[PDB]
Amino acid sequence: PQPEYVNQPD
Amino acid sequence: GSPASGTSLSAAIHRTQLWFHGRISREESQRLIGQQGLVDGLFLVRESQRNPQGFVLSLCHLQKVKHYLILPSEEEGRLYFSMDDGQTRFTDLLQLVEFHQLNRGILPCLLRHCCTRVAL
Repeated sequence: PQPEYVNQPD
Repeated sequence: GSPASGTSLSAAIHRTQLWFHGRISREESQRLIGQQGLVDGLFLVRESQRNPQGFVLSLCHLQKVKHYLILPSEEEGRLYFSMDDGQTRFTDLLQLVEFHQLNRGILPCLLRHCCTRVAL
């Protein structure tokens, strides 16, 4: 979508 | 939403050899911690000073490193996180300790892990 992170882009 | 505030701050309360950190540019983090040539077992525990309720478990796979941060110790459970395609938003610490031998390390690789090679 836009962010990055993990589990989800956050 | 969530991401709205936050500018420039610094906080690192440690009294031992703790391997916990706050806001570390995960993007640039893999540039530094992704220099280790070990297996998908070199993990770290830091998150963000931007995400009020944000904790991430960082890995060191044999290609790169990652950051799993989405949900911390909530009142609906405990450590609420997983992976790029997982759903383990439950306990961690206690599980990590014992399961350290055979837990859910990185997505589809060496799930086994120990520590990281940066500070000590």
